Amino acid sequence: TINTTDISTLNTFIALNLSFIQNIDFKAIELYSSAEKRLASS
Amino acid sequence: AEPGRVEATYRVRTTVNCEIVDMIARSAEPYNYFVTSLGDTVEVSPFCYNE
Repeated sequence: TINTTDISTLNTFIALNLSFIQNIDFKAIELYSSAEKRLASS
Repeated sequence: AEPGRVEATYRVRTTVNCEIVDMIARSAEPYNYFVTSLGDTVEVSPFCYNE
């Protein structure tokens, strides 16, 4: 009598191995700073 | 001068002044006219008679 764990066990799984996607933080941008905006005025 | 002397009507004193100032002027992108820091306005191109 021996344990069943010692016996080699084969597996049949065609693993999907997918790949999710998330967590893309969106920085806020501005083309012109305030300095040139003030300088924009005569 | 303003003498303020004893006259019936008024004095007639007068003076003149030559004023020479330096200031800063700004123009837009088309550069066809511009303005000065003193506030005076003008409708001529700052670029002219220079190529």
